[PDB]
Amino acid sequence: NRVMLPKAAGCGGGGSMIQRTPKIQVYSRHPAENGKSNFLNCYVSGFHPSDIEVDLLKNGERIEKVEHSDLSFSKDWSFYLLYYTEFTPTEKDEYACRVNHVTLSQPKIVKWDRDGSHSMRYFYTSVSRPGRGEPRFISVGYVDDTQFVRFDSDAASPREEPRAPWIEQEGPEYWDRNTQICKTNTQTDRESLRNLRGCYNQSEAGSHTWQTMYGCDVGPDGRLLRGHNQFAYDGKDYIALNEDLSSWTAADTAAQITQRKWEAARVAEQLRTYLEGTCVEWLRRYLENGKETLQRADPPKTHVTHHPISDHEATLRCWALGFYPAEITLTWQRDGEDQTQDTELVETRPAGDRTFQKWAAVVVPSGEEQRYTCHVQHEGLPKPLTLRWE
Ligand SMILES: [Cl-]
Repeated sequence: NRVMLPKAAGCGGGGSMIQRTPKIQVYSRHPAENGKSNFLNCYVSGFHPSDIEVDLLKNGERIEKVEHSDLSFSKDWSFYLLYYTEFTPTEKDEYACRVNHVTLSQPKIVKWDRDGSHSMRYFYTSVSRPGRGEPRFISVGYVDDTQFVRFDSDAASPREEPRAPWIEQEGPEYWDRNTQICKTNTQTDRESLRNLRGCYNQSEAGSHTWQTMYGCDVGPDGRLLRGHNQFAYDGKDYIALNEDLSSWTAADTAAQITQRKWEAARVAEQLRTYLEGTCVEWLRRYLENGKETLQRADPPKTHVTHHPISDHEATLRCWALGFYPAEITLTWQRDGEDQTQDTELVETRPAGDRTFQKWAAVVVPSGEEQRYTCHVQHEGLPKPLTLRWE
């Protein structure tokens, strides 16, 4: 259940804008077997700003009826989206993903090369679109790595919408209240965007991004472990509530003006009341109503593959599949010693069925594959797994 958020203050500097080009992964939900129905995924992550174009291709032809996830972002404020389609692969039918973004000068194509504690978070993204109407407002709510609501200001009838089966039982006063909070926050974000543009002497002709996150973490007993509330402008920290839930950290002079305004208005006190009360209380409720899924950890299915590169070298890839929640640690060791330097780690990616996937790769002198073991830490495993190349 949401909280009404404060407005950034109107007012030095000209600002600064972070741009991040998308990381792209194309993969199937399950290990692909010709003739068996499956899902083809294109996961784009780590990008900023949020406008992006993603197509799935089948033998170079764009696939129609591709669906995608609701816009959300990671702790560094960068965005991620999953695009996916049901399909049946063959041995020569070809699939790929084509991505365009402001950071690219031509569309980028990557082919399908088949070779305890809990948290609640709400994420908000507002993006102005000068000359093209009001800002786009999208907000999603998560319990751990399970999305349970979305609000999109561009929907035909913008409303808080259920996205997990255990939230559907909430009554109409719940949907009414949270829809109202979203609609109000839409307008608050519009004012924040206006005030921020003024603070940095920025033109009304340019697009800017205002992101908000808040939420709470609880232990196994249900007590509040900590609360969060952070804001970002154009992809960088702007102001954040400190862990004491009583003071702010402001990134620059303009944010200090917001800090002084929110101190005078006792915003931190209102957020503390929410985080210690409503937030933890509803999270505890959701965990009980969704216990069959939210409180079941799925351990990873793991295996190691061998990929020869040269005579004197080869790549070992350690795979983890079908795990929930997304938090996982994969580490390669040589004679038990972590190979921090030479390991390649991809971003953890959704399979599309609530579970997640990840791999870790290390380059090895051929003939010495046996001195290397992969080391998997996950909440669903009583203690770490170790695997060797067999
Ligand atoms: Cl993250």
